Amino acid sequence: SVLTQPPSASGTPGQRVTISCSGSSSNIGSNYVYWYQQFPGTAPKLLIYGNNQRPSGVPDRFSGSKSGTSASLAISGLRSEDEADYYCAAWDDSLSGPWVFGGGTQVTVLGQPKAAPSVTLFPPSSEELQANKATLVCLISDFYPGAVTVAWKADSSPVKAGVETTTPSKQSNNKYAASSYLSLTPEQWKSHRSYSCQVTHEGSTVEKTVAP
Amino acid sequence: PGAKQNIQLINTNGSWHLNRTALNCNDSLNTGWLAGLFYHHKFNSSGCPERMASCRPLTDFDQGWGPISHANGSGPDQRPYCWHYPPRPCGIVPAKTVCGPVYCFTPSPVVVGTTDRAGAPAYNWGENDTDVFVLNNTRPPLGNWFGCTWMNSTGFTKACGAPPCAILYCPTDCFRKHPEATYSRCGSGPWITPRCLVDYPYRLWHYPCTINYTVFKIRMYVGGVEHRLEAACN
Amino acid sequence: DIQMTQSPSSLSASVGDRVTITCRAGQNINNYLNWYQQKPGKAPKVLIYAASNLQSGVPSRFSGSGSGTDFTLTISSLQPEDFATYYCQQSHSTVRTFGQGTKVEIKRTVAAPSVFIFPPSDEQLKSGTASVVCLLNNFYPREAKVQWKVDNALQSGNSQESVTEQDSKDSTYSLSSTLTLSKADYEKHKVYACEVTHQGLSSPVTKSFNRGE
Amino acid sequence: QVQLVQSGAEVKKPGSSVKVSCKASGGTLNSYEITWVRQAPGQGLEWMGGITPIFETTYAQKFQGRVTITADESTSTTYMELSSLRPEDTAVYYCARDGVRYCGGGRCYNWFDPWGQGTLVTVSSASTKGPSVFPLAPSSTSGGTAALGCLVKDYFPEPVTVSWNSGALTSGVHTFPAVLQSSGLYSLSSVVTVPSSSLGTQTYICNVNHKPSNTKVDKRVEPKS
Amino acid sequence: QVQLVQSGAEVKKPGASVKVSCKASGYIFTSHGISWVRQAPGQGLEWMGWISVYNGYTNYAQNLQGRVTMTTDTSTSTAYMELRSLRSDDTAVYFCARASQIRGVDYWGQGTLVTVSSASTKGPSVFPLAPSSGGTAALGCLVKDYFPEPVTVSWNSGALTSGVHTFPAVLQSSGLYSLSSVVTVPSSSLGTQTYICNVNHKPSNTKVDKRVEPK
Ligand SMILES: *[C@@H]1O[C@H](CO)[C@@H](O)[C@H](O[C@@H]2O[C@H](CO)[C@@H](O[C@@H]3O[C@H](CO[C@H]4O[C@H](CO)[C@@H](O)[C@H](O)[C@@H]4O)[C@@H](O)[C@H](O[C@H]4O[C@H](CO)[C@@H](O)[C@H](O)[C@@H]4O)[C@@H]3O)[C@H](O)[C@H]2NC(C)=O)[C@H]1NC(C)=O
Ligand SMILES: *[C@@H]1O[C@H](CO)[C@@H](O[C@@H]2O[C@H](CO)[C@@H](O[C@@H]3O[C@H](CO)[C@@H](O)[C@H](O[C@H]4O[C@H](CO)[C@@H](O)[C@H](O)[C@@H]4O)[C@@H]3O)[C@H](O)[C@H]2NC(C)=O)[C@H](O)[C@H]1NC(C)=O
Ligand SMILES: *[C@@H]1O[C@H](CO)[C@@H](O)[C@H](O)[C@H]1NC(C)=O
Ligand SMILES: *[C@@H]1O[C@H](CO)[C@@H](O)[C@H](O)[C@H]1NC(C)=O
Ligand SMILES: *[C@@H]1O[C@H](CO)[C@@H](O)[C@H](O)[C@H]1NC(C)=O
Ligand SMILES: *[C@@H]1O[C@H](CO)[C@@H](O)[C@H](O)[C@H]1NC(C)=O
Repeated sequence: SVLTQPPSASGTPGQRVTISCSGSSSNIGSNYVYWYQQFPGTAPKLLIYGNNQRPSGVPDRFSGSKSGTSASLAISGLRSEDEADYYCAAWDDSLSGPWVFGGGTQVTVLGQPKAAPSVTLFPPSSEELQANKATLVCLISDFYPGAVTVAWKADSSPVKAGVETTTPSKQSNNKYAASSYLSLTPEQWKSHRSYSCQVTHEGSTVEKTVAP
Repeated sequence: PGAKQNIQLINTNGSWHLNRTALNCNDSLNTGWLAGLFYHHKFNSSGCPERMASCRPLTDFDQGWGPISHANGSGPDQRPYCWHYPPRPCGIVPAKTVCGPVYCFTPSPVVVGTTDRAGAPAYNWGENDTDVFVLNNTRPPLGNWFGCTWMNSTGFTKACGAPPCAILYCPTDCFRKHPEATYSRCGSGPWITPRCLVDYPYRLWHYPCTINYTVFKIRMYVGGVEHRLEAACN
Repeated sequence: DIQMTQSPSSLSASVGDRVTITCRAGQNINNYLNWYQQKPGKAPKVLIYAASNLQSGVPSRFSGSGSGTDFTLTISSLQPEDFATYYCQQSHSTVRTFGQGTKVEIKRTVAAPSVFIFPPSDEQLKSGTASVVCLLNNFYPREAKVQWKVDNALQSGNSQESVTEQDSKDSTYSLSSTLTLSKADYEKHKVYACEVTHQGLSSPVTKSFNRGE
Repeated sequence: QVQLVQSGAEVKKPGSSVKVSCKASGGTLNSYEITWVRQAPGQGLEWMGGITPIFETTYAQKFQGRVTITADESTSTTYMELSSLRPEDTAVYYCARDGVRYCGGGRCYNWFDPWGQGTLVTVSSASTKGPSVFPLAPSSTSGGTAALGCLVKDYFPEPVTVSWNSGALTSGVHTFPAVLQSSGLYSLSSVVTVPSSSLGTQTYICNVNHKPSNTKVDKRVEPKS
Repeated sequence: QVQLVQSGAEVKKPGASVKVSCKASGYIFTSHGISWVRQAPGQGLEWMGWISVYNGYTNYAQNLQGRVTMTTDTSTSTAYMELRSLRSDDTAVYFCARASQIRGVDYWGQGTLVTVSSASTKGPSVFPLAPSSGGTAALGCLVKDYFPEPVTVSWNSGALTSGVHTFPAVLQSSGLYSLSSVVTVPSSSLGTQTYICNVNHKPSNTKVDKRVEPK
């Protein structure tokens, strides 16, 4: 994204959660920020336009500011209903423009204690390799809140091409689990020294690395 | 062929038929304004230098600031002969109240005919209370036009526009007192400069104090698209 | 051009009577008809535009109607200000035309003149000519006749008369007739009379003077 | 609110011509829909011609090739000139605005607003003479009241004004339409009835003013022996 | 009440084209413009482009490589986005939203689901995710490249239940599915204890048992 949002934030009901959004001099620095709330399976709803104005029909607790190159939305009196995806948007006059979105920020009303996840990375099976294919399996489990971000890295350098990631699912039968599979030719597997699964949960990253 | 006094034939083009013009004119104080609809280079401009002495140059404004917002204009009972005038937000205006063609500005001049309020083209000269003009607008490029001007039933020019810029309010291009206060962000009608309004056949009627402004072939861009048009400047 | 004719050509009515006047044109004029009122000694003032619209200020008792070739200006409760002549005007050709007019006067009870005779002045006499004046004062109706008899020889020519417009308060007329002779002719005769016949008079009234005394 | 002021009264010998002016003011245009109407003394209104702010003219056929109308936008003055003058043309000549003033239903309506004050054009081979004034002396006076007056004879042209006791006396005053004597000169009389019990005490003075000749007369009116 | 409602959801083969509708009601249609924003399942929001209802100006997201053309119908108060040459990452919910200079992109339709799959039914391939080298190890099974869902997994025919975590699956580039199942074992038992996962995919009548052994 051209606008960069933290992927998560979380708070206990009645708290005031903020959200960050940062840009360039050709969007936030000079144009209108907007904020949207998307429940899963819902169209996003406009929350804030022209930097601070709530359209008719938005609770006063949703406030949005801006300064320099970054804007912020606030949610005072955090209720269970606020749990959703929040996008910051903006006009943009550079070549990235004319309209730009943010990555999004899932916010969690903390209905449970925060928990770090466990990951195991599998290297591709000799059987699969023998069939001219390759797939590393990264399995993540037992985290709260239910939002992670998986960065695949080959031999210190990222990859992103060829990686796929399930959406986290709160049916660990307690908390949230997720998986991410990275696909390769057998050539580039045996080539590089090491491939590694890098998973960040709430400003924290555990990482496993495998090699042939 | 009968009743020789109608010759409002001076390129008020764009209207499917002439019966699309709203023509409710009164001249109740008998000053000659209504005759200006038909006789175009006869304006008595002897009162004008006083009228536009009242308006104040862009030089009264200050560089700095930076956070341009928007605000709804006042729409004071002042005639909008001055550029700085902050129009009222464009709306649904009854044809019962207007006299002669209605022009909006993309910036390029365009003509609005009378419609059903639902929006269906009406051809009743603007008599029935079902005849109105729908002027609700958003600034181009996405929107339709920046603003509109027309004439009162009783000889008053009326103005209708998109919210001017804040920071201090600028409804045209005043780029000297802020580099993003362009027309495309703040333009709310035919004034594209504190010294320049767009030209159209009824400018001299609606803006008669601009009698001696010079007319230039110009070029403007709203979001990169190119409008060639003509403007009158002092 | 385009003829207009109004009817009646003149009309008398009491305060209150409802009054209607008509215009008619030789071709169809749509509703392009104007009505003006002219009071004595002033230019006309417009009253009705577009067949039936009263100019601002003009009282409610006035009312136009018509379309085509037939128009009717009508006042209901005639009042002490509407005393005047009324012209209609077509405004459908660029050659404007007028109806010949309709004068509107006030009906009043019959009232008989007061006759006065005025012998020439010695001052005028000492020039070539002499002038004898008969005066008929405050009569209604307007139609009166005045006869000059010199030595019981009635005259013809040698006399001019003129009448006033109807009178503001009592609604009467007044006439002045002037028999003008040379001084030579005037010293010759002696008994100058002025005979006045009017509807208010059961029998003609004569006023006279002899050149002595 | 436009305003039309017309030129002065004029006296013309038959065969010449007169040009009348109409200065407009107080309006939005430089030139207006100016129209001209005349009205012979005690006649109706005869429309003559008109001119638009473009200065395109239009004349009634009764007066064609006779009358021409011009404007001068410099002074916002429009001019009506009538040639080959004959006594039949003696009249009050009017300018007025035939302004387009109300539009509706697709049609737009002119009519006459600002009438000018009119100017009188007397056309006659006569020549401007002031009036001789003579008393109309009261005699013997029933009805309780007495008639008296004074006689304004042999003047040209019209008009002449008469008051009594310098305006202090107005009731019962009648001043008759002048008549046009065979001599080409005008003449009229003006009378007032007063209570006879005032003859010889109340003083009566008719003030006659003929501004065409700048002539003023104040004649005392007394009863004779 | 300003409403946008969109045409229903349709399935399209790769390389085909699609055209999604959108009906405006509750404002003057020509007053504002119309924007399109697609969302791939699980991802952020993608601005596709802009049209002016009144004058027809367009701006298109440049990574769509002149594939998308946007059109309005002033009569119908309807906007049309058409996408050509559909590829499997065009699978997305396509939204319809109003746009103006100040309120930006303010009001959104419900969305249209567009899935571009040419995917048959197909039985999975099963691969052993073997345990590698402090006394609790982990092994499992890779069920890879199947469709439709679901695919069931067990271990030792249900004899082995604890420590097992069969993960929700993934829909891949090709529209096929893949999940893995994973058991948590004590290191001590390896070589001793046998581990076979039992996958069955009833749509393709595919049962496969795969013994997981340390290499
Ligand atoms: C265009 O045409 C339309 C119709 O075709 C015209 O309506 C309009 O002209 C008129 O413009 C004048 C000024 O040019 C307006 O005059 C004022 O009207 C006030 C009405 O007041 C009442 O209603 C208002 C709200 O509408 C309310 O707040 C008031 O409390 C009251 O109930 C009137 O109050 C005002 O007078 C004040 O100021 C005067 C000096 O300017 C003082 O003399 C006066 O004592 C008082 O303090 C003023 O008269 C007028 O309303 C408006 N309309 C009409 C029909 O006349 C035309 N165009 C434009 C540009 O106005
Ligand atoms: C073109 O427009 C100009 C400006 O609008 C216009 O000039 C103006 O004309 C009006 C009326 O003729 C002038 O207003 C008058 O000003 C004088 C100043 O001496 C006053 O005497 C006037 O008072 C009136 O009422 C008084 C009381 O009843 C009367 O005694 C008096 O006689 C007047 O009737 C009145 O206020 C105005 O001053 C000018 N403006 C200027 C600066 O000249 C011009 O007429 C227009 N031209 C055309 C062709 O329409
Ligand atoms: C013009 O205005 C006057 C009062 O200002 C009004 O009486 C008249 O009806 C109006 N015009 C018409 C004929 O609608
Ligand atoms: C509008 O005017 C045109 C041209 O005179 C005419 O043909 C048409 O029928 C008119 N329609 C109405 C409803 O006035
Ligand atoms: C416009 O120019 C003309 C011609 O010189 C001049 O008479 C008039 O007063 C001018 N009006 C204005 C407002 O400049
Ligand atoms: C048009 O504008 C008027 C006032 O601005 C408003 O009441 C009306 O609802 C508007 N129409 C829309 C839907 O934008």
